[PDB]
Amino acid sequence: DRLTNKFQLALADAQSLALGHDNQFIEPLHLMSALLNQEGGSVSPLLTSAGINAGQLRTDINQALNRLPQVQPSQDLVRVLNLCDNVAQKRGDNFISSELFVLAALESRGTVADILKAAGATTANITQAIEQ
Repeated sequence: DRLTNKFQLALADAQSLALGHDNQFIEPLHLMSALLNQEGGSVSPLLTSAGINAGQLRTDINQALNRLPQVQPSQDLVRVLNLCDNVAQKRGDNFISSELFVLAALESRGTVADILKAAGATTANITQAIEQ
């Protein structure tokens, strides 16, 4: 799609994570976990730059993943990805990058947004990190 190759690869990993954890749906949480674990990925350094502890974030995200029902993208994920698209359009980006997911997730309510807020993420410090 309009997604960067790195973002597409993280999505594939998110699917593997959902499968490996016996979850029926790939949730924004799965995508986030994948992005946090992506060597050379943009998400971890973006968070560190925004003043958010990426290490503790993956722990809280893993805790949330551990709470999901066990038994394929969820509508939650489709929704957040749609906002990523809109955000890329508003910022004038040619493609949808991983950093936008952090911003879109923060503005999409639900568990991931709650975790990000508690971790110190705000539309302001994430947007600043993105522009930087």
